[PDB]
Amino acid sequence: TYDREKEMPLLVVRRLQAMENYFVDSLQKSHEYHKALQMRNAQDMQTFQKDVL
Amino acid sequence: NVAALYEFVDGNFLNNKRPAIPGGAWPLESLRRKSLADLQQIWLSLLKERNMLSTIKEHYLRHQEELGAMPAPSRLKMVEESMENVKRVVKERDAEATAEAVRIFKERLAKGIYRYPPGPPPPPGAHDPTSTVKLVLSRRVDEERLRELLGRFNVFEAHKGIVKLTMQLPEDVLTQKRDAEQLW
Amino acid sequence: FKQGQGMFSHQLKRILNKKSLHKYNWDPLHMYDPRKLVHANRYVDHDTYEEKYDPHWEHNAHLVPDQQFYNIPVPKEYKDAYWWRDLQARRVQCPTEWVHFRMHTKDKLKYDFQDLAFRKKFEYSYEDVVANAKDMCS
Amino acid sequence: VFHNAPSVYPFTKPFHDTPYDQDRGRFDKTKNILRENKWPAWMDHGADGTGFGIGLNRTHPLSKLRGNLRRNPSEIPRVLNMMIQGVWHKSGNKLYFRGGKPPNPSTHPYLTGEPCPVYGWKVTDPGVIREFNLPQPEDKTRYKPYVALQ
Amino acid sequence: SVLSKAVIQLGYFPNITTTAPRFTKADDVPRPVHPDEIEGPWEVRVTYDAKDGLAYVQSLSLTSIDGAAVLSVEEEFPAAAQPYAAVDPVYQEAVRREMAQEETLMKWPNVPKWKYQYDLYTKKHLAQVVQYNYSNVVDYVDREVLLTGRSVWESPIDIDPTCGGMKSVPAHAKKPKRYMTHGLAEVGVTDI
Amino acid sequence: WNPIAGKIGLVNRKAEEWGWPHQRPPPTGLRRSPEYFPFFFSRYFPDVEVRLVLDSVLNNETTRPIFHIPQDMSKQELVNYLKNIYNIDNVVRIRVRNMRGRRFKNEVGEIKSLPDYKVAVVELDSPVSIVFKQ
Amino acid sequence: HAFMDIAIGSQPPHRVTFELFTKRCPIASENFLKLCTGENVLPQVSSIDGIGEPSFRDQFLPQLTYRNTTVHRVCKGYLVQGGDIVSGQGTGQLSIYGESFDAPEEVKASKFDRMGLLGTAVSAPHLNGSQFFILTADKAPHLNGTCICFGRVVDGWTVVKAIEAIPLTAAGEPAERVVVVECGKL
Amino acid sequence: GFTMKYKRGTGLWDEDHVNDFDANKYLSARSTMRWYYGMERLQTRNNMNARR
Amino acid sequence: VAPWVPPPRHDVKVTMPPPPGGEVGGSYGVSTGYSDRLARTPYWKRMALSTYALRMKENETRYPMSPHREGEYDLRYTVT
Amino acid sequence: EIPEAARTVMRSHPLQPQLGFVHALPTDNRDAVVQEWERMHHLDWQFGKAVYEPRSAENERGNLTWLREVRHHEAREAFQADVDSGEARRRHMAKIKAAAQV
Repeated sequence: TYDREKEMPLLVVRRLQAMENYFVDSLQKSHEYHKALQMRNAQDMQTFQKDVL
Repeated sequence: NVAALYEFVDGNFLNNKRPAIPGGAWPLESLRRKSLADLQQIWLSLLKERNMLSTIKEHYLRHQEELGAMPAPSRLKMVEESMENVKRVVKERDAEATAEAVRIFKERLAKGIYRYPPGPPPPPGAHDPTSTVKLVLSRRVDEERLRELLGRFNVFEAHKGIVKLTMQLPEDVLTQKRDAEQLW
Repeated sequence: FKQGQGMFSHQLKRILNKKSLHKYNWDPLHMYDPRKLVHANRYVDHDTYEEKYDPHWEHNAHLVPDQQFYNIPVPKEYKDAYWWRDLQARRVQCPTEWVHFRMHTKDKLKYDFQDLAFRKKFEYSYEDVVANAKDMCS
Repeated sequence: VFHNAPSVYPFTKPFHDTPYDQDRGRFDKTKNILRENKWPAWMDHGADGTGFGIGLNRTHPLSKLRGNLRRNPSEIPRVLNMMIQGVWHKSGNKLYFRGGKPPNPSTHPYLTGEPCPVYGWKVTDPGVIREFNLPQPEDKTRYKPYVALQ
Repeated sequence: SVLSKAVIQLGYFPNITTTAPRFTKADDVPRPVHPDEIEGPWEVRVTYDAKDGLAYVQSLSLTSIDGAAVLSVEEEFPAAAQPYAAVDPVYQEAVRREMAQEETLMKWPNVPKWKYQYDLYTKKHLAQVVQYNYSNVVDYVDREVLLTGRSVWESPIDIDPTCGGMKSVPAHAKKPKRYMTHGLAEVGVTDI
Repeated sequence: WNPIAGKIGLVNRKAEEWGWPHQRPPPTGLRRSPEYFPFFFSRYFPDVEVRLVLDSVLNNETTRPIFHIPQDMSKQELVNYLKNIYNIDNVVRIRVRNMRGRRFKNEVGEIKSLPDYKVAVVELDSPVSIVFKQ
Repeated sequence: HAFMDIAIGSQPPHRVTFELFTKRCPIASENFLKLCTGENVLPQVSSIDGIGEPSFRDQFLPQLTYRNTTVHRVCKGYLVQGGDIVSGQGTGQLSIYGESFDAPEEVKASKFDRMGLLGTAVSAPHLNGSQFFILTADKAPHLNGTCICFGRVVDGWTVVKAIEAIPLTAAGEPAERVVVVECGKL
Repeated sequence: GFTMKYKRGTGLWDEDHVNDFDANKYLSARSTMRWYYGMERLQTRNNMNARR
Repeated sequence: VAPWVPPPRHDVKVTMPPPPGGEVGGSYGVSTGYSDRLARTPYWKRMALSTYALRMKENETRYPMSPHREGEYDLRYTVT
Repeated sequence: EIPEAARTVMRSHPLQPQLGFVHALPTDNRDAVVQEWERMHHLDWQFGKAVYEPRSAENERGNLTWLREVRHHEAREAFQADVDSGEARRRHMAKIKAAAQV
């Protein structure tokens, strides 16, 4: 009764969904750490441009 | 139920029959034939026996004298050894099920279709402001001798505008050199 | 009148000889966070106010290793503050009393010993020692 | 090796005696500060007077819940003192280990949730309580435990 | 005995003759093309920090680099479809973080492949090997067959020659191939 | 129980979880997931031995049949177990001990102590019984 | 069809009419109606039984409507992304179907080749929420199998091309707050 | 230390200039096959060691 | 545990080992450098990527001095 | 707020700012009390610390790192003079004609 052409594409969904949902859980932990800096580089050419004038 | 506890205990031991030996554990080539939806239906039956044999053998254990050893004690060997068969058949499917998932997801990595602050990433060729030339030379010339010549002439930096020059040999040569090193 | 001659003092003198797990947790660079240097020397573009993609940066970048990160990239100028971690990642990851087999015998030669990385050098197999010494007809 | 401190010979050697100090080592005593412990407070001292929550709470990997069954070298000295000594609560009743057969923290069922005062437990995560959910094949295609012969 | 299986021709050192080579003199041997005499086309890949590479590098109109005689100035275009995930630190740090966890798993419990204490762990005496795996089963079957008479081959109580030591020696352990062993098992002798 | 973690026990864990020296690891996301095979071989193919003692459920009627369940089956799981596997639907109170597995000296002489278990005296509503015709 | 009014800070609303591809992609498109049509309402007060017995208290919880949302990520020359019911910063996804949803037929069969198209915003294909994005750069080949193209803006393109021209402040956000005043159906 | 290493192969046979105190009066049938095979081994065991 | 053991310091030359550490900036105490990139690539490979005019530029023996630590004697030829 | 007419100046202007250095600064993050107990006195400029207040203008006298580049700049305006006139292209086209006949 095994139907590999139908049940493996059921499983691969479950493994792949299990990774993508973690890779973006890791993309959090780096974005919550970094976007605190990218603005500190933005807030430091907002003021450079200011100081040129 | 009242009679539900009867499937804990063997029918022959209740019925004083000389119990019958098993037929045989599940063969592997006939296991992978079975889908996963029922591989557990044929699992609980292994389960509801390994309980139904253990509760008998601890009963024969409790009265070693009145009853002696457990009759047909190889049954329980042919249920555990049949459990491992189901254990290594799912482990086969959950190998390729995993390996095909890793082959996809690991080509979405380099595809870059993920991005945490949910959205479509910036276009592919926007960030790179780089141009690469495959200059092909007959003999090798030294690297820094190239960086001095083919490098830019307008930019006042030691990098001379050229990000990275790399000599390479075509694999048709890395063998055309490989054998002519052997035939030599 | 001591106390506790019983069995718990008969196990706790035998099970505690079991060697716990060792993981060479190398020192954490608290004050010099290395991963917050991916943003050093980045032309902020005056449209998106983010770092422009410098193609040169990655060449003046010195990948300082890590345990929870493969290889953190830092610009070249800030490379020397991480002088200990580049000496701890190249190290061998066990107290060298366990790998003293390599340091006193004639493995002193057959091994890379640069900053205590007791890793084997290259070594031909015996199918090759004769493949390389018969082809010469030596 | 007492002087593994920031070398400052003519100035004051900050912290010198105070709790947060250098030149005292890492795996030292005098680290009551570091009272911060991942394990919830209630399981190292009971949720109430009777020392209810006291014990060693193994936890399931998936379960976000944190239990105090550590096996780090710095934490086994207290995880044995739970299994062999047991706890004598200041209320008069002996806790987690009170009799003969010392518990096996690694064969405990997993910590299912923090205790509450009103009920017993807020079952914070049910994904740790296994609910064996195998369908019973009473519809069709009967499956004995083992197969027939040729 | 593989002493006798040897076939002797001259009896002394060059036991089996060495046939003659092809050519009379050495200078009659065909010389090949030495691998340094090849000088195959060295493809050097230059990458600028500008979009005007191909049109510039041809402005020079290279014809030699003192040995080169440049053969072709084609453009690689390896920026094709480069995902922003190649320059984004927020992304590349997610992947390079992933590499570690899947790499410390491979190397962290660094337990040697083999060491001569293993064949001291996995091996035991006969006195203990049985103690670790014994039942009365082994002598019920001795009473069993003597009467009932069912000729059995395998072992009723399954043997454990490691005496439980496999949970002190990693499962991926294997004696390395021993070279030039000091035995007579390879020289299978049948008469001495 | 020895709390101290041994090095080998982790290595012996990997080689069966995934072919350790040969097959590269599954990405840490999958390992933190209920789709990791040993979390998948558990959520769908449990491995438990809820053996029933008969000395309390024999010809003498009983409202409190006694079981043995592995040391790591809590109460509310023994409910879920009998409910969904043995159709038992009337369990108001379960009463759980923990017993040191039986010990003895085999005829050779090594102290061969069986594994430990967990007596769980369930208390069904309407009493159950077993008949034995001689 | 459906509309949406865009308020660029101190400037008036402006109708953006979306022609939802309700035919080819039902789920993600019907996810848009229910989110725009203001279909999920739960008004409650604590005094009168709001707190005591029901224990619903899910109205102190992401509300599942585009009302009063924002337009946060605006990539000039590329697109204008917006609409989130969970986090003001553009993160997190909400939907009719819980946290998110993946539709296998609806993700592979997507092609972003028209301007003004309207797609979903994903952290990954398995994740689709309220977050949509209106494509302003004409072609999008790198967006083929990533997300779903459940419709296109049918008119009122003036704003999605006037939103795009709004400057980015330091924060990578538009200098002036683009607010989605009131949505509905057409 | 210094152990006349310039004499290892410079003998006329294989059993010479190899200090082997472990001898016996009567080396038997297979103790002689073990011996002759032994001298050459630690003569080729040494060489390919020193070649690798 | 070392994921991504770093590469040797000054491995930039195609057919000779990288100069020893310390001389490049690293830990002293070892004389002979070695880089597993170089020792693994078979000989013909190392002879492919290089022409004779080049090896004579990286064979180059700066005998007492050190080519890198300008002014100090090469630390693979000192007593230690 | 910046204008537009001046904005296009700082864009097309050759010399642009690197502008990421603030992060290289060393962190002193710990309990605020244990961090500030140490500054019980002027432990501020002491032992390789520095109260980094963001500076917008620099003293030009004796400032090595300032003269170290104002010459490097005046060595960039001088090299830039060639590319203006075209003696760079010549002196660069003289290499390839030195490196062709050989």
